[PDB]
Order: sequence, then structure tokens, then C-alpha cells
Amino acid sequence: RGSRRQIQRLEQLLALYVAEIRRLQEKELDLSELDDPDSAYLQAARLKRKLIRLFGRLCELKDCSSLTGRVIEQRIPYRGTRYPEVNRRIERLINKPGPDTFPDYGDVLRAVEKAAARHSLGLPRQQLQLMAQDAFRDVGIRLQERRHLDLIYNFGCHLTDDYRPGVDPALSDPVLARRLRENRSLAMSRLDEVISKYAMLQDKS
Amino acid sequence: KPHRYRPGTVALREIRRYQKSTELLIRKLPFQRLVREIAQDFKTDLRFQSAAIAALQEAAEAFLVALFEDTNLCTIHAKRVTIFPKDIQLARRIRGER
Amino acid sequence: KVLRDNIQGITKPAIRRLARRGGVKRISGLIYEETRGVLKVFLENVIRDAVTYTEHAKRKTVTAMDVVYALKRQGRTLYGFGG
Repeated sequence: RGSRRQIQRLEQLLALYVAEIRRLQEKELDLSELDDPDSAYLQAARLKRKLIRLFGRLCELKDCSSLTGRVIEQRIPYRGTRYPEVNRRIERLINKPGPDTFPDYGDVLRAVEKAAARHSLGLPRQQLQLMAQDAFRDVGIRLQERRHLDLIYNFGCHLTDDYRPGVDPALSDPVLARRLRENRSLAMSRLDEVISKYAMLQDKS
Repeated sequence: KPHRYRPGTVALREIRRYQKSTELLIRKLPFQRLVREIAQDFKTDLRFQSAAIAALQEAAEAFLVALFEDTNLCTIHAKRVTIFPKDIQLARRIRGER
Repeated sequence: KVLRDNIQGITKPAIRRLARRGGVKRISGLIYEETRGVLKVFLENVIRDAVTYTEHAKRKTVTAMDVVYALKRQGRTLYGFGG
């Protein structure tokens, strides 16, 4: 157990950092400020970092974990093959902590081959390859799902927390809706055009 | 099961969002400068809430990453390859947005 | 014949890390400029919508809310947010 007084002071500091972050989040930046290394966006970012460090030190003082309840902390089970050795290995590979855990096909195949050669399961190469393809697919879908949820449940700030789709001004203003619709046609073409542009360049090399 | 710290002065959802902010991979200064580069083509009198720049960065990074996730998931080879533009494009046509 | 493009902007390491976060461990030369291009286009798309909302409200400031309304219209990235 940690000093109640020091916990108290550190938590007050934490609240102070929050108030200042909200203040900074509401600052309006003109074009010259967006060219500024000291802008409110960078000040706010650096403060968020300070706050996370303080939070970590508080976890240390409370003898708790460093976990915040992020969706990506949630474990994705994989039971998909008929070999539990393989299954536990794949589950292991996809539950490594952090924002960067996304295996490629080679990672999955290597995990399958490693589990097989380790446990002497005598699986030939094509059975291994097929198992790895099916598995990679399954885990791919679940990893993308977990990141999507982690994004949309963690997005924005107090200024956006009261957002709901039924309040979209476009719903009551046909002029606005028509402009947005035009915009959307353009947006789609522009994205397709940049993708296509770099493919078309890849050829010319 | 690990023990979870729950601050009295600050909700965990706030903490989660700040953490994610520290997880972004594009330097924030070049990012705001890219937003500035784009904005000056629209209107010279435009301003942005700081939080709007944050929302833009978080969404933008998720957009790019998902392009690479789709590419990854469509790439199946015994030995690793280097990802090229045509791989991006093909993956996008297969599992991506139209 | 190889040439190094000059860049003021998003550096190679960030782009390699974004690709890696996607599970892609190796990327071509054209990938870096494509990632910058694609990023610029996405941002233009979002900001074009956001500013359409900003002007509809008769403001000179793009708010976080404007950006949300715009992002919701960009397809899957923000899909489901807010319900």
C-alpha cells in the first residue's frame, strides 16, 4: 500500500494536467500557429505524455498493473485447428501486447511449423501451409475488429463526446447534403487516382 | 487477473485516449504542417481547434494502417516479398473500399 | 541511376513503422511517396467535408465536431462511432 497523502497530491496533479489539456484542446489555431513547434496541439501532446508517465508512477505506487482497459488488451482466442499445440501457439502470437501486434502470413506459417516440428506431429508441408492460411485469415479478421473497436471507443475528446449521428446538420439541410454528396464523389475519385498513379508509376520503372 | 488502478480524479476513458495519443507514429509537428499545407489551399482565414488536428491525426493513421493490413492479409507466399504499390492497389480492390 | 528524393515531411521511419503496424515488414521505394500522397488525399477529403460543415455553421474555425461529421462520411475508418 502507498502513502495516502502522496497518492492524493499526485491525483490532484493528474487532474491539473487534465484541465490544462482540455484548455489546450479548445485553442483555435490559425495557419501561422500550425507552422509553430510550440502550438497548442504540440503543447497538449507533450502534456498527455507527462500525464501518462504520472499515471504509470501512480500504478507503481498502488501496486496495480499498467493496464487502462483498452480493447486491444482483450484476448483473442484461437481454437481453429485440430491440434491444440498449434492453436495455443497462434493465440500466443496474436495476443502479444501493444499497438503493433499484427503478424504476417510468414509469422503464422512459422508458428505452425514451429509448433509442428516442436511437438513432432508429423504434418507434411501442404497440410501445414493450408492450416496456416486458414488461421491467418481468421486471426486477421479478429485483429482488425479489435483495432476498429479500440479506435471508435477511444476516439476524440470531451468536445466530441456528445456526438450522435442523428444530429448531423446534413439531415435537415438538402443544400448541405447535396454539397457533401458532390464532395464524396470527388473524394472517391481522388483516392482512386492516387492509388492508380503509384501503380502506373510502378510499371514505368 | 492483474489489479487495475482507477484514479479518483480522472476517468479511465480519458487516460486511454491520452495513451493512444502517445502511440501515434507520425511526428506531430510535420503532421500539423501537412494540415496547414492543405488548409492554405482552401481558405487563408481558416482556423482549427487543436482537438480537430488530434482527431485528424488519429483517423489518418488508422486509415493508412488499414491499407497495409488489407495488403498484408492478401499476401500469401512461402518466402517473404517486398510490398509494392500494385500490391496495395490489388488488395484494395479485393478487400478494401470502393 | 538510383536517386534520393528530397523530403520536408513524414520521414521514412514513420512510414516503415505504419506499414509494420499493418503487418507489412518490407516495402518498395515508391511506397514512401505513395503513403505521403495517399495521406495527403485522405486529409484533403476529410477537410473538404469539415470545412463544408464549418461554412454551413457560418464559422471561420473548423472544430472537432466538424471533423467528426466529415470523418463519418469517409467510409470504414470511423464507421460505428457514436452509434
